[PDB]
Amino acid sequence: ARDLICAQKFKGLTVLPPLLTDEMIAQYTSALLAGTITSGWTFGAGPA
Amino acid sequence: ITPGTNTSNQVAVLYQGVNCTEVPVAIQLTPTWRVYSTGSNVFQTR
Ligand SMILES: *[C@@H]1O[C@H](CO)[C@@H](O)[C@H](O)[C@H]1NC(C)=O
Repeated sequence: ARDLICAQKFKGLTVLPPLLTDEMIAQYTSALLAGTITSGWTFGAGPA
Repeated sequence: ITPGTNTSNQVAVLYQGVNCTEVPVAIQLTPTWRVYSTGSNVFQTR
């Protein structure tokens, strides 16, 4: 079926992967939740 | 990928969207741009 992705890869249209993977992005959110739950707003202003 | 001309002349070359194994310069467009068959260890990234 060739899907559409490498149908588009032919004729020279390519998608560059994002610099940050999905896992690390989720890791960033997890850290934000931990700071909010355990430290409230303090971690944003300075030391948690 | 270059550290900077002032810092050094060594360079790193990334071939986008290809396996290292099937299509290296070891076996090609830009032939003078060879960087040898194995200039260093080849690393297959996403
Ligand atoms: C081509 O690259 C993919 C992803 O890097 C890899 O899983 C696959 O094994 C490579 N092809 C071969 C024949 O190894």
